[PDB]
Amino acid sequence: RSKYIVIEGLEGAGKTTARNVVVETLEQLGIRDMVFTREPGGTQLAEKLRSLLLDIKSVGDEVITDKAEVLMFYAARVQLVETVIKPALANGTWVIGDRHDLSTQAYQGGGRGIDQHMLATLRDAVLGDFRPDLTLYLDVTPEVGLKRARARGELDRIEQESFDFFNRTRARYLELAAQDKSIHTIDATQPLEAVMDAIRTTVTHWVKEL
Repeated sequence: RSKYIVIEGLEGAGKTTARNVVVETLEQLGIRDMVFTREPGGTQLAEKLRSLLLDIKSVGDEVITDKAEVLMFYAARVQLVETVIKPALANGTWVIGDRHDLSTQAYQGGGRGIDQHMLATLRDAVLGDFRPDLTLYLDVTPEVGLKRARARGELDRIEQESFDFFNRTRARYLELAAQDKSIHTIDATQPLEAVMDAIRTTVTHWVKEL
C-alpha cells in the first residue's frame, strides 16, 4: 500500500540530506516506486502562489496579511494534494513531500500567531481527513538554521523573519509533534552521521511496523 511521507523542519534543517536517507532506507526495504513533491509548489498554480508568497516585494510595497498568507499556502496545498499526491498514492506510487501542513501550523501558527484552532478548522475544511502516513520533523536551533540559510544565498520573504519568529515556530513544531505519534522528531542538532542514523532506524522501524 502506497504511503505519504513528509519531511519538516526549519530552513537549514537538512531536509534534502534527510530525504536522501529516506530513499536509501526505503529502496533497501524493497520500496522503489515513488514521487517527490515540495510545498509551496508542485503544480503550475502552486508555483505561482509560491512566488507570490516568498518573493521579496512580490507585490511591491504591499504587506501580505497573515491570513492571506495561510490561505495562499492552503490554495497551494490542496491543488498539489488533489492533482498530484492523491492520484499518485491512488496509483500505488509512494510520495515523499518536502513540507506539508505542519509547516502552516508551525510557521503561521507559531511564527505568525494565527489562532491554532482556526488553523485546524481550515485544515479540515480544506484537506479534511487526508494526512501524511509518516512525518519526520528535523529539529534544529534557529541560529543554526538561519546561518545555513544565510550561507545558501538570498533569503525569501519569510526566512527574513526575526529570531523569535523562528523560536516560536520551532516550539510549535515540537508542541504538535508531541501530540502525534505519526510525527517523529529527529534531533538535527547532532552530527550528520548521527542524524542520518536516527532517520534510517525511525523509518526502518515504521516500515517494519507496516
